[PDB]
Amino acid sequence: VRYEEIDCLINDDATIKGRREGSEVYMPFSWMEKYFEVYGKVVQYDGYDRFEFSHSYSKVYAQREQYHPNGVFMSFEGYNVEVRDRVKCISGVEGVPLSTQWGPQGYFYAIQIAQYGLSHYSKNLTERPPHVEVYDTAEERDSRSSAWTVPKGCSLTRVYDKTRATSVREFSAPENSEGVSLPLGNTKDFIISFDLKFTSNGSVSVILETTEKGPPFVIHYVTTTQLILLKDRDITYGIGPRTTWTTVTRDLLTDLRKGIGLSNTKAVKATKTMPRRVVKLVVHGTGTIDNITISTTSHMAAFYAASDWLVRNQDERGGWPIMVTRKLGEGFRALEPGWYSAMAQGQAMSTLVRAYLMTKDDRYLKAALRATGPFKLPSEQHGVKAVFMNKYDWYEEYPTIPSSFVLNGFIYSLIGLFDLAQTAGEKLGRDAGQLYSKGMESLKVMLPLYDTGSGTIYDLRHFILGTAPNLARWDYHTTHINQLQLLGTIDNSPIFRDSVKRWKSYLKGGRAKHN
Amino acid sequence: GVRYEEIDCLINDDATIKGRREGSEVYMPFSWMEKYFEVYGKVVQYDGYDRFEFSHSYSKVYAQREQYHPNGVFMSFEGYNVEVRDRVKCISGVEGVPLSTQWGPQGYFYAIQIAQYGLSHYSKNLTERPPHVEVYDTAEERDSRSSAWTVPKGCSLTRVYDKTRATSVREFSAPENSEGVSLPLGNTKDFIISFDLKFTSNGSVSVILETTEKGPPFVIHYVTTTQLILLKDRDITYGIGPRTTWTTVTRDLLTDLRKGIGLSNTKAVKATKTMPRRVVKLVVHGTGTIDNITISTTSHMAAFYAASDWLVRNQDERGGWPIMVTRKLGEGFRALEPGWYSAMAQGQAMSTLVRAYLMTKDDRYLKAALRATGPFKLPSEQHGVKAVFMNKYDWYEEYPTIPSSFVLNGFIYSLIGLFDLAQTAGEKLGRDAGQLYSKGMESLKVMLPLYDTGSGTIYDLRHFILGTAPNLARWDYHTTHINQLQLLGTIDNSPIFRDSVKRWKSYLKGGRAKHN
Ligand SMILES: O=C(O)C1=C[C@H](O)[C@@H](OS(=O)(=O)O)[C@H](O[C@H]2[C@H](O)[C@@H](NS(=O)(=O)O)[C@@H](O[C@H]3[C@H](O)[C@@H](OS(=O)(=O)O)[C@H](O[C@H]4[C@H](O)[C@@H](NS(=O)(=O)O)[C@@H](O[C@H]5[C@H](O)[C@@H](OS(=O)(=O)O)[C@H](O[C@H]6[C@H](O)[C@@H](NS(=O)(=O)O)[C@@H](O)O[C@@H]6COS(=O)(=O)O)O[C@H]5C(=O)O)O[C@@H]4COS(=O)(=O)O)O[C@H]3C(=O)O)O[C@@H]2COS(=O)(=O)O)O1
Ligand SMILES: O=C(O)C1=C[C@H](O)[C@@H](OS(=O)(=O)O)[C@H](O[C@H]2[C@H](O)[C@@H](NS(=O)(=O)O)[C@@H](O[C@H]3[C@H](O)[C@@H](OS(=O)(=O)O)[C@H](O[C@H]4[C@H](O)[C@@H](NS(=O)(=O)O)[C@@H](O[C@H]5[C@H](O)[C@@H](OS(=O)(=O)O)[C@H](O[C@H]6[C@H](O)[C@@H](NS(=O)(=O)O)[C@@H](O)O[C@@H]6COS(=O)(=O)O)O[C@H]5C(=O)O)O[C@@H]4COS(=O)(=O)O)O[C@H]3C(=O)O)O[C@@H]2COS(=O)(=O)O)O1
Repeated sequence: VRYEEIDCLINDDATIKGRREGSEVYMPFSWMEKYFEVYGKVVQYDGYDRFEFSHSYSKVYAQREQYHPNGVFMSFEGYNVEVRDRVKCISGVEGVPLSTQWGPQGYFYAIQIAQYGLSHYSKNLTERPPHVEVYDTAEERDSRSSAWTVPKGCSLTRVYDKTRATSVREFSAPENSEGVSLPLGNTKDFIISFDLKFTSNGSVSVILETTEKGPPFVIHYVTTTQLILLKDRDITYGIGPRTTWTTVTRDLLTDLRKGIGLSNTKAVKATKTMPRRVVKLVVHGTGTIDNITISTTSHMAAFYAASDWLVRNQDERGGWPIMVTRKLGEGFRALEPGWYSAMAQGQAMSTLVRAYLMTKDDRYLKAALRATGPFKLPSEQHGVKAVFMNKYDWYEEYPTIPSSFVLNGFIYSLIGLFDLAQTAGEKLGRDAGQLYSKGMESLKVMLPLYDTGSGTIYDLRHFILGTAPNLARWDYHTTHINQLQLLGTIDNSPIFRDSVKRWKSYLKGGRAKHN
Repeated sequence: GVRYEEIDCLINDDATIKGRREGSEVYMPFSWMEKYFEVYGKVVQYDGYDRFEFSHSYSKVYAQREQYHPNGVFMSFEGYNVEVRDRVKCISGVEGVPLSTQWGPQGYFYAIQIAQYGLSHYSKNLTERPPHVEVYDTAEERDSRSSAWTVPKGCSLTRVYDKTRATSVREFSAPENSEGVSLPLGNTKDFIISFDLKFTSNGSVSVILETTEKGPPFVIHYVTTTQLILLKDRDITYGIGPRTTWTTVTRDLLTDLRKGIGLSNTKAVKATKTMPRRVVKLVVHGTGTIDNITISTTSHMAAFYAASDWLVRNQDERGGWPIMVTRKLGEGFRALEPGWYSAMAQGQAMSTLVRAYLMTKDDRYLKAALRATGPFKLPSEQHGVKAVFMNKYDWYEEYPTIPSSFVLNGFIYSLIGLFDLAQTAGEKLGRDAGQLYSKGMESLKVMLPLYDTGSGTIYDLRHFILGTAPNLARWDYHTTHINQLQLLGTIDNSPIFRDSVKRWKSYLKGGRAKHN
């Protein structure tokens, strides 16, 4: 056996250093990785080690049952919406994600808000119940024995609130004072919540020990409409006046990290900083607080925040307008502020339908019903409908001029229409049902146009514009697969099963046969 | 740390293969890579240091030298070798053109293949050095005893003046059971043999061939029958018909030998490594006359005119060259019954005929080219070649299937033919071809991205028409696609041709369309 070095000429161009063993040649994975865009690592278990090679990075969702409107949303149980770079932060006023853009403010992007709600809804169904720790349940025999710290000009007393039929804390602390504080001490869970009613300006601050060396970070939830601020180790979120009773719920993990990575660009700076201990809370101003709680998760609160945001922000045409200009790419006219997205409409429908089924609150269903509005108008008339080669109706993720035909957004619009049609019943759902079934006809014919024989294409701009195919990155390919296998459980066309099979093989280096 | 290790490589959680580990680097076996990535590579020893040469593809793009025009080389066909294709059964003895293989002992005439044969020989005539040409039996013996020929008893071989032919020729007589009259040749360099011939009975001209195979020479018999091709031991037989009026027979002994040795009753001629080594002699049986016995390196124009004349003589009343075998393109397409036309056949013929007309000014070639336009005007289902993509774009079908298939390469070849014709026939007569061409070019420009996978090309649009997997084009079809676009780019200034060529070329080296 002699394992020596052999020079490898690559396409008659560059030379790299390989290995040989007689007639057999071995090529360095460090070159393969970049040349083929593939993945691998040496993984070492207890008595031996192994190189694990992977053609791609994403995985297909393992479906457990037929898809249905009131269950998990496709694969969103495994989605983490809030860690996305383009999520600037969770709004203190709205409790929903804002998207990044150029400049200090964010914009509300209904797609992102709906995905936030849908994933939290889905996780509520699949995860174990959270650990819930309630604080300040001990009743001091007198003020001196209180768990609270009440400095010089401050007040903190327990009062029976007849209207709420419970005891609450009435607090008072001048804004320049240290404020009244309650030790917390949680090292495991990072979702904080409390019932709150302010009668002046003030704030609730949470002191956070972190993996960063030095002083703790402090997150201030203040009675302003300010989005988010970072100054040294002080992070600030405006939560509004809070002059009527509400339950405030905050993910300290997300709030901390979005604060640290705050910038005026399209991408939040990634941080490896993690919370280690929720130290205490500090209150300034006057009002009342109750039910101070730290939980592992609080999924339904986030779901309803998204659902209620959607109800409140739907416009008179039934749409959620994207209030920034979007320029999809060279060849496509800019979309001016106020444009709709078929994906936004559909994802909103899926969220609203679920909220309606949980509560029986008609306003969720009415909102979903109105959302079909833009589907009936062409892209150029402030709608979402495109037509492929004068023949096939399509619902646009981006209603561009000329049309773009993005696959994944189209399918999400169909899932949304399905959720609606199935839930509204025969009479009220006919409209959504008609739009759905017509879209499904288009999808079944057009699907092969997105198949490259080793992956999928994102959209049809190569054909519409006369340019290179806009290939889908692996996790969009994985979205396509998850989407088709979902449809496969609610529509028996062989096209979905045949396409799912072949598209899955692409993840494992499979390809269509050549002649 | 670890300095050399046979390491388990788990591939996508399925199979396990053996790599090598050396420090932080892992090396993977090319024997797996080759089949897994569908790539190519070989160890090439250099004088001093040998090297592994890796390639993403095979095949090359043609290096064009000038703007394309109708009387010059045909695309890249100067580098084509049509005769060695496994599906060329042989060169017909009667017609001097290739027959295609099929199931059974027979072959059929395939106009695409015949046109490509002519076009490549035409192109080689323009690019290769002129052949060496050796004429035999030019010496005039003073008497019969001193003849260069061997004349066994009961046979005769005399030089006579042939008045009609206005030249001196050899008159032969040799019974079929005899050894025949023979003439030594002795050529070790060149293997295209030709002779002027006129039989007055049944007989044959046989050529004794020494080869790289050990044992006795092979003998090729050119006999006065219409039999296609025979093999028995070292005798290969071709029927060349009656030959009762004077003609020039021209045979490629290299091709004739190999097709003989590899003779089968299947779709695929068996490959051989046997090569001719020496043309020993020719032997003649029967009665008749022979003249101008010659061996040349090449005889390109003879092959070109054989192809051109076949096209003229075999075009039907509707201007088409009908394919007389059934072709079943694949699952989902109806069988094409005998008699179907092909846009590629029509166009490749136009390109050949136009070239024949420009060399000779013989109107028969231009008329045939002009009429070849017929099938383009009729839908596939009505014995034509026209398909329509999504109710909008006219297309000319290499395979006029039901439903339509939209093969890219055959379409473009049909366009090149229409161009050749439109450019050659003039304004008035060429109007028809000109219209078909420009209508097809408009379709091509719109539909072209449908064939682009972001890393290769698709052969046709069956994936969309049938709802199935894309039928990916193998590398030498991808390379045809590129060659065709760069040709069109010299006669049409649309940026689409340039942009697509540039990207499609990058695919050959592992380039790809960007993903999001
Ligand atoms: O959570 C998940 O794991 C997850 C997975 C799934 O993918 C998906 O879930 S699903 O269920 O919906 O399927 C979902 O994806 C989210 C991502 O995880 C998340 N990534 S993040 O990094 O964590 O934030 C995110 O992704 C978006 C990001 O912007 C970015 O991600 S990243 O990893 O690359 O950083 C990525 O951007 C893509 C973009 O999608 C491509 N667009 S295209 O239409 O497909 O071609 C693309 O856009 C480029 C163009 O190339 C460029 O054109 S140009 O010709 O080169 O110039 C153009 O430039 C614009 C310029 O930006 C314009 N600004 S504007 O006016 O404000 O619109 C203007 O200046 O004009 C230029 C064009 O001018 S021109 O018309 O004259 O030509 O746009 C840029 C562009 O960045 O937009 O290529 C980029 C990659 O860029 S790069 O890094 O290679 O340079 O993917 C984005 C995306 O997928 O949307 O957000 C995902 C959705 O999350 S959420 O919003 O629903 O919460 O989650
Ligand atoms: O000289 C060159 O270098 C050169 C390069 C360029 O490529 C080209 O030049 S250009 O300027 O025109 O561009 C030109 O190419 C020639 C080749 O070099 C030459 N190769 S050769 O080996 O030297 O002879 C030759 O190529 C043809 C050969 O048949 C073959 O080549 S090989 O290397 O594979 O041996 C190859 O066949 C392909 C074929 O093209 C594919 N067709 S497809 O439409 O693209 O999908 C394909 O056909 C298969 C199908 O997969 C099969 O379908 S099935 O679903 O699997 O069953 C189907 O089976 C039929 C059956 O054959 C039928 N018989 S029939 O009734 O007589 O029609 C019937 O039984 O029904 C079945 C279908 O039933 S069903 O409807 O129910 O489904 O057809 C077969 C089939 O073989 O036809 O896949 C094969 C590869 O097969 S395999 O080996 O992987 O198994 O390529 C052929 C081709 O390209 O035409 O000839 C080329 C042109 O030369 S010439 O004629 O102009 O002189 O030169």
